[PDB]
Order: sequence, then C-alpha cells, then structure tokens
Amino acid sequence: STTEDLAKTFLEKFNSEAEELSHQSSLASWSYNTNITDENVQKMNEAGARWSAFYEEQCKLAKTYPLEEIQNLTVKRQLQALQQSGSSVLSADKSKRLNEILNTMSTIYSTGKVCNPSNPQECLLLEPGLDAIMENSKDYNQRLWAWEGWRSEVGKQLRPLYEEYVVLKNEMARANNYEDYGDYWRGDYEAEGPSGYDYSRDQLIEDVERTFAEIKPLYEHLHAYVRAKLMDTYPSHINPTGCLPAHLLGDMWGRFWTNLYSLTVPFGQKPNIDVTDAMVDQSWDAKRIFEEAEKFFVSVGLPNMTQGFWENSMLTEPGDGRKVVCHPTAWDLGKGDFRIKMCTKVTMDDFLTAHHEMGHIQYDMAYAVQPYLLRNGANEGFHEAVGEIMSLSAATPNHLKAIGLLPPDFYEDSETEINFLLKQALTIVGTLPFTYMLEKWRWMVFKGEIPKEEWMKKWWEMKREIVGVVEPVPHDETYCDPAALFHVANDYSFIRYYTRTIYQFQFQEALCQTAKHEGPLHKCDISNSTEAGQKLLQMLSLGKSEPWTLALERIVGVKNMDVRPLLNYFEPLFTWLKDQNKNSFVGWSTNWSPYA
Amino acid sequence: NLCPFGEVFNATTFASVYAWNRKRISNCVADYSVLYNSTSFSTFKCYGVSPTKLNDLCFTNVYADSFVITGDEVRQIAPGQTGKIADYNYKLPDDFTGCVIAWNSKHIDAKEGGNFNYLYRLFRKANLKPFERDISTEIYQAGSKPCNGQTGLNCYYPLYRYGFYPTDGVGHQPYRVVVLSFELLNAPATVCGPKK
Ligand SMILES: *[C@@H]1O[C@H](CO)[C@@H](O)[C@H](O)[C@H]1NC(C)=O
Ligand SMILES: [Zn+2]
Repeated sequence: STTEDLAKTFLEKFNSEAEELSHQSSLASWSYNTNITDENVQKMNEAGARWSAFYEEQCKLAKTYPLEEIQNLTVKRQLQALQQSGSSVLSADKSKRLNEILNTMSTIYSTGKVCNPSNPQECLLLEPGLDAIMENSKDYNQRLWAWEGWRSEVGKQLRPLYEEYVVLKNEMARANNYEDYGDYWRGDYEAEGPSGYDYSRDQLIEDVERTFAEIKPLYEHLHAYVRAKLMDTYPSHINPTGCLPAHLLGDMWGRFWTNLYSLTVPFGQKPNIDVTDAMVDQSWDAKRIFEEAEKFFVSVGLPNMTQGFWENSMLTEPGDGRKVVCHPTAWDLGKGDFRIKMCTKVTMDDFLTAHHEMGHIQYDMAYAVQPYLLRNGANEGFHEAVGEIMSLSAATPNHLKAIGLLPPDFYEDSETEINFLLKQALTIVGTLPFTYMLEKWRWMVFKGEIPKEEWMKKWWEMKREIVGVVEPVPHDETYCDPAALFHVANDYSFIRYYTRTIYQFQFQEALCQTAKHEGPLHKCDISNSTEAGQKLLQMLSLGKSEPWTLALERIVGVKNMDVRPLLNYFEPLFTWLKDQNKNSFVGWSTNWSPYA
Repeated sequence: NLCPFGEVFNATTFASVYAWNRKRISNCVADYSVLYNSTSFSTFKCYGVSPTKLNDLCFTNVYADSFVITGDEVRQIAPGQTGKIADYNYKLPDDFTGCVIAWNSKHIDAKEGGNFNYLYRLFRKANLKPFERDISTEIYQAGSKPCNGQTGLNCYYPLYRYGFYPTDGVGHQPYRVVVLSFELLNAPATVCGPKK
C-alpha cells in the first residue's frame, strides 16, 4: 500500500459514486430545462446540493494523498481536480461577504436601467432594450446616451464592490498558493506532463502577447477599412487617423463588429448564401436537419448518434404549454446518455448550429471511455473550438451542393467570398483585440500593476493603444467600465474566447490538409474524409487525461498556439483589404478624442 | 418430465451478481432448441460443447447461474477474463464447459427514478476462484491502518449499487445472464436431451 496504491483505490470509490450523483443531477437539470416548473426546479436544487456536499467531502479526502508521491500522471491529474477547492479556503466571514458581493454585482447588472434623456419616462433594461439600440441604431446621439448611461447608472454602482471583490479574490488565490486571482485563472492552462509538454501559467501571458502581435497587421487593416466606411454614416464624428468611438461599434461594448456588416459590406449588391428557402421548399423539418448532421459525422468515420439521442433529445420547441429553455445546449448526462436541447427552426442558422452542437456531442462520446474526472476538453478552449469547425465545413458551398441545398451549377462569386470573409472578420477578428485587452487589464489589476487610483485611466489607455477604440465621454475613477460587461460583473474568465479562436483554425487547417483540400482554406469541406476524422478522434478521445499541449499536437502536430492558420483563412481578405486602404491612413493615433 | 428452464429465464427478478443465484437441474428432459433457435438472446456462446449436439447428450447435473450486470460487463463472463465482475463477483474457469446466455433487460430492470436493487462488489483482497461466491459485507481495509468495522479514509464498504434508468446508453443498460454449466460424474445421468 503505497500512496499511489491507496489513491488509485480512493478514486475507484469516487468514480462509482460521483457517476451516480452527477447522473441524477444531470437528469434533474434536464427535467427542469425541458419543463420549467417549481416542482422540477425543486428536484434540481436538491439534486445539485447532494452532489456539491459529496464533492466537498471527497475534495478534502483527496488532499490525504500528497501529490508528490504520485508518479502515474493519470492518477495525479485526477487527484489534481479534487484538491482544487476554491473559495472554501476563506473564513466564514470573508467567504460569506464575497458571495454577497458577487450576488450584488450580478443583480445590479440584470436590473440595470437607463432612460432616454429626450423622454425620461422611456426607460430600458440592457438585454431587451439597450442592446436593441446598440445593435441597430445609426444615430450617433442615441447610441451615445445608451452607451454612456449604461456605465453611469450601472457601472458606477459596481465600482466599490469590484474593489472589494478584487481584494477577497486575491486572498482566496493566495490561500490556495497562487500569486493572485489572475494567476489562479491561468492555472487552467497549466500542464504537468512528459518531457517537453509542460506549460506554466506565465507561459500563457507570453503566448497570448506573441500571437496577438502577429494579428495586429490584419486587425489594423480591418480597423482602417471599417473606419473609412463609418465616415459615410457619421461624417461629423470620425477622424480618419484616430480611434473609433466606442459607442459606434455594433453592440454595447464593441466586443464584436458583427452588426457593422450592413455599413461595411464590400459588395452590397451580392446577397449572402442563405439556403433557408431551399430547406423550406424541400419540406425539411428539424428531424431532417440533425439527420444531415449525423450523416456529416459518419462521412468522416465518426460514430452514429445513439438510439437514445433520438428518443430523448428536445429538437423542437414543445409548444404544448410546457415552458422550456430555448438556448441550444449539448448535454452529457453520463452513463452513455447524450442529448441535444434546442428549439430548432428550419433555417440555415439552426442547420449550422445543429452541426456545431452535435460536434459537442461527438467530443463527449469520444472521451466517455476515460475516468469520470478527465471527461472534459483538453483545456477550456477545446470544446467550443471543436464545435466551431463543424459549421465551417457545413457552410461551404462545396458541402451545400453535396447535400442538395444549392444547385449543382452554383457559381462561386469572388465578390461573395470577400463579402463572406469580411463578415467573418468583423466577428472573429474584431473580438480578438477586445478579448485580449479586457483580460490584460484584469490580469494587471489582480497583480497590482494598476493601482485603483488609475483603474479607469489605464482601461482607456489600453483601449486606445491595443483596440484602437476611444471613449466618447471622459471617464474618471467613479466609473468601473469593465464591470459593465456581463463576464466581468459575473466573475468569469475571458481569455478562453481568445485561445479558442486560435485553436479553432489550427484544427481546421490540419484536417483540411489531411483531407487533401486544394484551394484557399476558407473553402474547405472535410466531408467524406475518414482520413481527417481519425486525426480528430485522436484528440477527442483524450479528454483532459493528457496535457493540452500533447492533445493539441495529436491533431495539428505542434505543442502550442499558432495564429498562422487563422491568418491564411483571412488571407484573401487581407490582400483585398491592403488594396482598399492604399489611399488612406492605416493605424491610429491615440491622442484625438471625440470630446477633445 | 420437462426441465424447468422457464423458471430461470422467465423469472420475474434476478439476483445481484455478487450473490449470483444457482439452480440445480436434475431428473428431467431439456430441449435446448427452445434456447439456441430462439431470437431473444444477444449472446449465446458455448465453450465445452457444441450447442446443436446438446440434444443428443446426457449429464448428471446441469447448473443454471443467473444474475444482472451492465452490457459493457457481459464481456467478462468468459474464460480467462478479468475486471471488477470476473475478479470479485462471478468467475468462469479456463476449462469452462457450458454456455453463456445474455439479453438486454432494460424493459424489466430499468425504472423511471432509477433501479438500485442490483448490487456488485467493488473491492476485495484477492480475486475469486472459479465459481466461488462471496456475500460478506466486511469493511475493505485498503491500508495498513485497521478499520474495526468503521468506514473512513482507507476503509471502504465493498458493495455498491447499479443504477439503471430507461434513458441510459446501451453499454450501461442492465443485462440478464444465465450461465449453464454441465458435468458428467460417476453417477446416473438424469438430465438428457429429448429422446427420439
Ligand atoms: C419464456 O416465455 C416466452 C413467452 O412468454 C417463451 O417464448 C419462452 O420460450 C420462455 N422461455 C423459456 C426458457 O421457456
Ligand atoms: Zn457550442
């Protein structure tokens, strides 16, 4: 009975009980999510608090096997997930206070209200109303009062709590032997492994900054192109060498530039490829959509959907008075039970989402052979990355001709591909400097490199320097603008959206070269390439049983993040964008301000 | 008279694998064709004998051992197998002479809230000898520290529940197993196939 002997045996009692308890929690969640009643939300809470109590006991029991006596890395990685306990290391006072701060920020956010100055009796919450203005309005002054009011009325309430939140989180992280709350979050990319696959939490900062500097060229050119196009819409308020005003970017924050498409579309007379009418003419139903998704995964040699997937999924809004959650989710209920919940409509969007969500299911089905504790993505960016590349193939006209939603003589307009790559860039490329800079500010705040006397000051310096976006009204330290975004107010890490996006195109480029794909990357359909499916299964079956560096190399053949596959995806757009901007300034000076 | 195979196969409830039932068959005439030529069985594997030759044979006893396990574990009811069932619940010998029969029993052994009536042994100091049966509930002492009938850090209760739900995957669904074994001793052979 060595320490490893006992810990192995401890983990055998854990898996059989954890599997049972997690399975009941997952089943009760499903009864609630597919039928919102107070009866079912009762069973859910009772079932989830049985699990948490079991987990907390097993967590402190697993600290009885000291990690440094565990040679077998598989046993170690499992024990590692159990010795993370979180905020339970605080005193009763300091942890009760933190939870109450967290609930206050969250509800300040969801009840946040701003009213129209031109009509004080016209008041709006964020998610129905203020977003509607922020995603649709072309009125500089209407966007402005919604943007500024959101941070004055809501963001100013979050400021004293966020200061306290930082302090208690930094204590919680130090009591768990991390440097600060940021270094704590970066531990999700930590990796113990064989020689050459280790990854430190400080490596992530370096790998994020390196990759981003390779993105700066493409983003600058996209930035300058969008800027020159907004001048036509807002001639009074755009400077052709300065930053873009923060309230004109297509949502409450500029997180995505998606909704700038109407204004910045290169060739407006060419419509998007939308096969919705084709699906409706062919009398497709939700059942047919998922059968086509299944067919796609079979075509690359991947498993069928189980007999139970069809019997138990919720693939359409019930509409019989039963109240459901319509957000699309892929459910890994345990014990070979896999389901998808979404309110599918006969649309090319929901067709695409089905392929994406079924990719989540395939991943789950591949790592179900692994121990309970290592059934998850290699790191937090893998799962959605795997999901996103399914939409990439399923949307290509190559694939849309194969399944018959486009005629066999479909002309591929070069003007449509640039329309398409630009729409993709506004979302995928626009968010990347936003995502890195938001997380860089939080990282520096947690390390203490930004004293709270200069929070808001350094937030807009980095916004102007990195993102090329400028505040339209000056903001002193009464503001807490980062907390005006859901993820900051609600205590979620944000860097996953950066790393996922990188991983996304590394995956796609590797399976496309395995499929012997010919042309530009963005035209790749891995369908009917079992060669490519096996390359992907090699990574999927691993779960988080191996360091994410090895899991990554098992599919793309390198141990680290690489943004070059992303840049060749947008390569036809890059060269097209350089040529549009040739007559104008490219970049931005960070000295101009709309308020000046 | 005819052999009571209906009582074992069509029994309403089956034993837990750790306490697998054993029914002795004797002094009767068995038509094995009602079994092999049937289409109700996902597994029908014989080892010491040929199944179609079983109607011409005479044995002194026939044993029918029955229990319930998950589909992914039926694999272990075979000679030279290992794993949690074969090691600690039901062990078949290398020299096994008989047949292993199995069907999916989801319809009768999974129930809505979960069926927890079927148990299994998870820990044991040593592997079972063939056809051995252990039904003790002594605290498994994993470490050097004695347990004194008290569960704790390295002191584990040895029996655990299967949980069968109608919506589990095929691999985790309940399966009923009947293991028929045969033996021909120095004594009257009373269990025979149907005579012409
Ligand atoms: C059990 O009953 C079914 C009919 O209910 C019958 O077809 C089957 O042969 C019976 N099994 C045995 C072993 O007699
Ligand atoms: Zn997803």
